Amino acid sequence: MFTGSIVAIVTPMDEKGNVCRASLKKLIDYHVASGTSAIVSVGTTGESATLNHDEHADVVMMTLDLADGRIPVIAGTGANATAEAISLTQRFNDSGIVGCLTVTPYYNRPSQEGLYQHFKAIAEHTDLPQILYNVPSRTGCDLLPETVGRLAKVKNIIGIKEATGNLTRVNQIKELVSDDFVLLSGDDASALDFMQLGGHGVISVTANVAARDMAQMCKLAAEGHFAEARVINQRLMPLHNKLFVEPNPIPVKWACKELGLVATDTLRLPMTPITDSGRETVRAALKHAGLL
Amino acid sequence: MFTGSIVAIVTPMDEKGNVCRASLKKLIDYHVASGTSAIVSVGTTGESATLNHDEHADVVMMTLDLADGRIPVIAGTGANATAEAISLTQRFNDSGIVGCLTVTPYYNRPSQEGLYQHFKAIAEHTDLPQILYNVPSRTGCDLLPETVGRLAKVKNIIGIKEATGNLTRVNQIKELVSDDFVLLSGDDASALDFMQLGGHGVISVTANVAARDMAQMCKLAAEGHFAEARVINQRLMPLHNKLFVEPNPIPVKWACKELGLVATDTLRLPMTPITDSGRETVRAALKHAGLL
Amino acid sequence: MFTGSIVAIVTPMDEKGNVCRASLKKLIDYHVASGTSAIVSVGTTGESATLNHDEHADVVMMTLDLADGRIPVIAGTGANATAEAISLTQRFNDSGIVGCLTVTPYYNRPSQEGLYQHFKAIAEHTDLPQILYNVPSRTGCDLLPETVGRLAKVKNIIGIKEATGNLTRVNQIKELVSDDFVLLSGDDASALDFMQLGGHGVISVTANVAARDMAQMCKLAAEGHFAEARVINQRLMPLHNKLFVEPNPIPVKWACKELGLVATDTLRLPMTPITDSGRETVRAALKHAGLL
Amino acid sequence: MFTGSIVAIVTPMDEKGNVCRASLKKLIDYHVASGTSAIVSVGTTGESATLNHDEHADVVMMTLDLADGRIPVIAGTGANATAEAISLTQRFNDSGIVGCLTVTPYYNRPSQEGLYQHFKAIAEHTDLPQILYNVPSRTGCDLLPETVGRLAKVKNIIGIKEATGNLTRVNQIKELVSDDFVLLSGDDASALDFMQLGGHGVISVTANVAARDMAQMCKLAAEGHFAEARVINQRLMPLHNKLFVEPNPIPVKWACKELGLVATDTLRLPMTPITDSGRETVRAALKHAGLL
Ligand SMILES: [Cl-]
Ligand SMILES: [Cl-]
Ligand SMILES: [Cl-]
Ligand SMILES: [Cl-]
Ligand SMILES: [K+]
Ligand SMILES: [K+]
Ligand SMILES: [K+]
Ligand SMILES: [K+]
Repeated sequence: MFTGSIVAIVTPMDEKGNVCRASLKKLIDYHVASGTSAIVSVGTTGESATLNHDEHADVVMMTLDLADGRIPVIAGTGANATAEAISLTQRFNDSGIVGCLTVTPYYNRPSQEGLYQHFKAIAEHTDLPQILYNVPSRTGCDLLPETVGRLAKVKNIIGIKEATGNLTRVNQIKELVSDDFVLLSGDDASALDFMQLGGHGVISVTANVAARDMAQMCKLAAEGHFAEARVINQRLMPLHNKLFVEPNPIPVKWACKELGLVATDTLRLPMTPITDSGRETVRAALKHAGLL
Repeated sequence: MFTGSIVAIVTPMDEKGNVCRASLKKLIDYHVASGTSAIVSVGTTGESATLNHDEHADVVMMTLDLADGRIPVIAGTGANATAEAISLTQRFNDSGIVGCLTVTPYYNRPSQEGLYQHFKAIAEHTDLPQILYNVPSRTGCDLLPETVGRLAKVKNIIGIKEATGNLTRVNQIKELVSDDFVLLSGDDASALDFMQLGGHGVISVTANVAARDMAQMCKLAAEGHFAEARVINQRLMPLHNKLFVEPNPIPVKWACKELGLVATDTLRLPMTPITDSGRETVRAALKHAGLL
Repeated sequence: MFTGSIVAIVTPMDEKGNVCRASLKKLIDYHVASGTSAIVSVGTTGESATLNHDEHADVVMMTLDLADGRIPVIAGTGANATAEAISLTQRFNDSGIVGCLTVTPYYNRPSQEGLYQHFKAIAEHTDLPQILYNVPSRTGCDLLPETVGRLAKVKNIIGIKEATGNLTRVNQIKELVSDDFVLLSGDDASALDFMQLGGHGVISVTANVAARDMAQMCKLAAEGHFAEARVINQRLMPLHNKLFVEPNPIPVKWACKELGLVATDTLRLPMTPITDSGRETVRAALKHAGLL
Repeated sequence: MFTGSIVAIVTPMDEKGNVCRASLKKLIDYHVASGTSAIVSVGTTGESATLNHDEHADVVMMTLDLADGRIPVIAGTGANATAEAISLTQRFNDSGIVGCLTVTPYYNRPSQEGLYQHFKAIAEHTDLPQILYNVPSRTGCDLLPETVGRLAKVKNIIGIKEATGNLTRVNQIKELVSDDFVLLSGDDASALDFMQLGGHGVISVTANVAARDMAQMCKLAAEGHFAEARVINQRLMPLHNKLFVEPNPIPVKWACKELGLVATDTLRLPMTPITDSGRETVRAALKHAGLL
């Protein structure tokens, strides 16, 4: 729902760069079988950047259909113009998605006041639960804990994807928000740490190819079995890192193809095909995880 | 014109956030009279982020119409999806613009190879001159001199707006490109330095309100009269800094409103109104520049 | 010993800038009464930088005497020349100190191999237990986990003071070292987090003025009572931050004087007296902690 | 001489790590013949870090003796304790050195006010010219232009070695100081740029092995012949970079040994011998410079 291992799912494409429905179906069955808690549809790893809003919606709706109620679906709804964020969100109103993942505006570098006004207006135009998303390395913008606390007072703003990799944020935010506000890691390599500090789960790239291990790792973590969870983490750590050897989702799409989870590893420009060195790097990491 | 003082022009809005033609006319007249070399239309300072492509196109066409041939117009054409950059570029084919200013894809953090393919594909599908645009603080990625060198070999790719503020970039780029490739500062505070090291001009925010001083400073710099230019630069430096006291273009729109150049300082969310503290800072900088 | 709240104790000085024995005695009695686990003598907060090695040794020996076996004493032994680090360490051989805190060489920015050779030679010239100390913001040098793992294989290298504030180091180092290798925070503001991740204690500036709260906080943490510990942490957090409002130990020495723990707040150049604004800032933080 | 090419000279050692007089003589003769403007003795590249003050003094006196009046000598006199900087400075009173190069206190991270008091006290207690030295990557602190301006009003404080590599500093400083205050690069890779913006010379590592080319480059720069200088700079750029492939002065000592300028490339710990990979990198850079 908004806890445990949530997959930031690739948008599998055919060689023309359009969504491949057979491959998407395969992935969703895989996550259902693997115990993945929920799917984020057309977020960062889903190539929101290169899909238009029509194409984006189509993929979300298709993911919802294919999930067929077996697994919750969260739509990516980020936009750097507030009007566009509202319009995108409105597409999914009364759709069946259980919530939205909405990133700080990118490029235009708003103030903390701008962020507040952005997310508040968005939340006001929907009944859907909103998960905030902070990823300064991609946006040029850093949603600080104090502002998270402001926004957590809005009824349908109910969690955050914290992708800074700065573990001090977990308790800075937690102390400012209510106990049911959800704290999700957006950084695979630090996600178990994030959970040990009081985080509730992760929105994961790694889970695309190691869904069963990730679900188990998060379950152990939630049970306070951190040492057991670390064993899994150590097995996956090469993948947490090397899935970013080239820009995400170049590595993870290749990985999915190699594992036979998708038909092709095709991306849209300006993402380009994985290099030979990248292939070998990712293959090694998959081997280390025992997936190959 | 791709040398000298080039204004990164505001998109003046009425209170509803729609383009104010009368204000835009006033600004264009001001720049024609003040010796500005060219206008960048719907660039960063022009709120490209919050105008849709159709609104974007309208503002460029209006700017051309109002310019009435008296000052060259460069269109902002950046997009983080290569297909979308190409598509936007096509709207301006035979429009009368003299070239395009195209930013590195934002948010998705492409590799240098991806940047190369991005910009190459765009240049391929137009006859218009292309000015590359590097601004890592906004985008999350950094177009490096090596790649600029590769791209400069494309007939159509004629220069760069270098907005890092990292002055070593000037001669790293210059040595990799031909003598006609144009090097333009995208950082007002370091732009005179940038010119002194070999740069050809500036795509300027400060020029929105200090057009004549900017024009003279850039001509003096082009003539090698750096001490003379620097005296002007010193009176402008508070403005170069404090126009970013709050996110651009909030301070510069307020300044234009205060001088009577535009009718309102309205922006679109996630930009919010200037704070009182911001007004005082900006006002003092206007006064140091001799503008109030 | 090497667990719980370890104070990075100020070197209290008279108005001439020499160690004040009465004030030192008062502090040591205070830490004995407060339940502080151990004292680091002439570390960072002890002004190792401005004491010569004779003066440094004198303070260590005086601290040892005054402690009179009631509380363990760790000597600061850092030097950026390996020969000097050995010579300093040798002063304390068979002294009564229970171990040494030895920082990465500062200024000369050694390789990971240089760090390895530095700490290994030092450890080879003593039977004293060695605590490594990483504080890149002061040294220009970052001792990475992998190198920590190398050095942990040396018999008398038994722990690390990790002052990066980067919480990911806790588990990166822990997985590479044996279960009795000690992990101590060197960053008050993140120290409870550091302990929640598996750290064993903190070498603390805050403990100079809030020794009882710090000892209790670390005890709760060690017992797994993290929520109770956080309550104390929140009470101290203003102090964790504001004790660095001006360069350490300017704030904490003023604080000690204000609390009547020391006779004067005198420092050696280039440390200078606390500013009026700094006073008011620290006073507020002490009030928030309920110490004033 | 405080303009032109100033060499940051190595302290050549025998295998025991003691100063090699015969090697030092050879280096000084080389610099006299090659047109170097002056020698910095026991600066950063001279292993000030690992020589004690008495060894430090000996090397300066030997350098003066060997120079025999044929080239000016500046002594490195930095210390992180103000009393110790003054004390070291006194050793060189009436020695024959032409001035001192004094770094911002390292490790203890003083305030700007502390820097001001530090440098003011030092200048006060000598008649020797003082050159301030800013290198935040080594020290943990940053002497800002405002404070440089304050200090430049001291009769005795005559210039700065600016080693940030941040080229905006040149004119920020220049506008705050008199026209006779000397601005010297401390970053070989950006030194020609630094000179082109108004700098007067460079305190150079590269000059240890490319003395004549460095001398000519700096004279051309001083005459405003930047294109001519830049051609030399381009052949030297691999060296400007790869002399820092491993910590300075490891690469430059190896290079001096390879050219036969010094008898051994021995250093003192925590500096360690060059790696094989480092040798190959440095050798290629020597060959690109035409030196092998
Ligand atoms: Cl996502
Ligand atoms: Cl622009
Ligand atoms: Cl300490
Ligand atoms: Cl030097
Ligand atoms: K809420
Ligand atoms: K071209
Ligand atoms: K050990
Ligand atoms: K002076």
